[PDB]
Amino acid sequence: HSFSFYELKNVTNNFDERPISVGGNKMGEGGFGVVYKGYVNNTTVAVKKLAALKQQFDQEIKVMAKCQHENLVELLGFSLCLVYVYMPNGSLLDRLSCLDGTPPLSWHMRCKIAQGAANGINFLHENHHIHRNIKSANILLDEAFTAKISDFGLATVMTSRIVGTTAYMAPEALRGEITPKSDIYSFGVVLLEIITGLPAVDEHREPQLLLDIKEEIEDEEKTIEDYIDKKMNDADSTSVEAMYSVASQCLHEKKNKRPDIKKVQQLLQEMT
Amino acid sequence: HSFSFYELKNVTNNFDERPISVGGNKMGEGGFGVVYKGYVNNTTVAVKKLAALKQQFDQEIKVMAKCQHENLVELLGFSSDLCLVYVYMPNGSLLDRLSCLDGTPPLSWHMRCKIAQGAANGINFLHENHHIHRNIKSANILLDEAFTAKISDFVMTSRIVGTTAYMAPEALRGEITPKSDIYSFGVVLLEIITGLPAVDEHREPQLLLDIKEEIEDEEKTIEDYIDKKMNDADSTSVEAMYSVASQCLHEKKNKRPDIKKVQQLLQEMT
Repeated sequence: HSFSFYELKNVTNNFDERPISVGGNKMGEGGFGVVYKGYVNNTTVAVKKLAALKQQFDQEIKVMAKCQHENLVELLGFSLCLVYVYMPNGSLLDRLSCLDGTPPLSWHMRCKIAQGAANGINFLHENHHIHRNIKSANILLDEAFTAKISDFGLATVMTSRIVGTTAYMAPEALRGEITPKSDIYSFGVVLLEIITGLPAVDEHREPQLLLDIKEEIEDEEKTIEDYIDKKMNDADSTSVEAMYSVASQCLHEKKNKRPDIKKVQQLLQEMT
Repeated sequence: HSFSFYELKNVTNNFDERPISVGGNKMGEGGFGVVYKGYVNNTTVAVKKLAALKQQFDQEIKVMAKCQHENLVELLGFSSDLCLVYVYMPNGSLLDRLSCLDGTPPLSWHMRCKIAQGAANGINFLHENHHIHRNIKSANILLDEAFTAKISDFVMTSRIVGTTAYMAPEALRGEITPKSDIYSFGVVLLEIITGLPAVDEHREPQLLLDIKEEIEDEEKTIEDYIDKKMNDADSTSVEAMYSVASQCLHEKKNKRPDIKKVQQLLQEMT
């Protein structure tokens, strides 16, 4: 679908730069532009106005055209601007950290979100795309807390342009390779966030990278039990250990030793 | 020791920016400056003129005053009118010698082993004095007239720019630690074995450290990669050094040996 630039301008209050916290329309910065909350028809939408180009714009639509799935953020249209289905519950990162005082997600709900995110990655890989920025801040949650993968801004093959969020990036990705195996790795870090409720990096924490508690648990210096988010009351040890096992396998340093997204799906389905 | 800026200017030919190989005095660019060949007082010297602070100029002179060792490049003095003066290493870098730059003969296997040892010693001295080098690579390993190894020059969405070829994964993430120095040294051992450069944009694989995966997966053997420009490499000792290299190149920083263990394994090897 195609929107008028006039409409977008106004339904977002001329791109009001103030945070929604204050009553403005500014929802975030990312995906190479700024994201404003807007109202089209009687439905709320997310409006990205591009900033640091046109290649990025055409490319983002080309990838959106092939990839629509239940667990991916649906591109509604365009206008220079882009328009998405609005997800009222924000990022998985926000919810895990209970930002703004929202209630901690239950284990059952966390499990659903992990299955959802994985089905949406499985759809990307089936259709031969790579996301390259799988991280909890890019997993959105709609009104039902369905996982919706977002910010397709970055979606043997090498690249001179190495990019991603380094706390989530696989070692071959860090070196510049481009392969679906790296998405799996990043998803491993996302699972660790879900199990623990801890951010992927914490300057003031030992270890600073969440992905490093994997070694701590292998060397038996720690246990999964030690790291399980305490902000829930329904997380039985069997299914928690089941999900940690998946995370562990995603986090293998040798890309070929990693599960493909489909056995990731199978393992999280078996989890419940 | 301390120098005159103009005597330094004089003996470097007005700091002739042209490279040595066409008759200038520029040897390289590094350590936040340009390095020139100079001569004075019956001493050939290397001069690094800092370019765009003085705390840092005085901060290295601290580091250098402490760290004097047979396998570290020695600081001879300084000028503040900004220049650091070093001992000149007439056989240039390990990289140059591995690549037989300018027609120089290949280094034998036996010599390569000595150099590997010498570098591990210099790295050991650094880590014992709680120093992270951050830039172990074969172009930073100089060779003196006797081919003694002299070590020298010591998270939202983003893109990396750092020279991936030598850097460990945790270092690319931003961690700063001596276990990274070890990983880089592993790449250097692979250079010593293969004669190959760490990265080659027109090679499969581009990064040298990837042959470790090729070998583990039994798609290749370390023999297939042995520098053919040697006639004294016995497979037993080569396989020994390769094993040291493989361990340094461990993907998780805590499974790698510390520099003391690298010294031992390298010693047993001869």
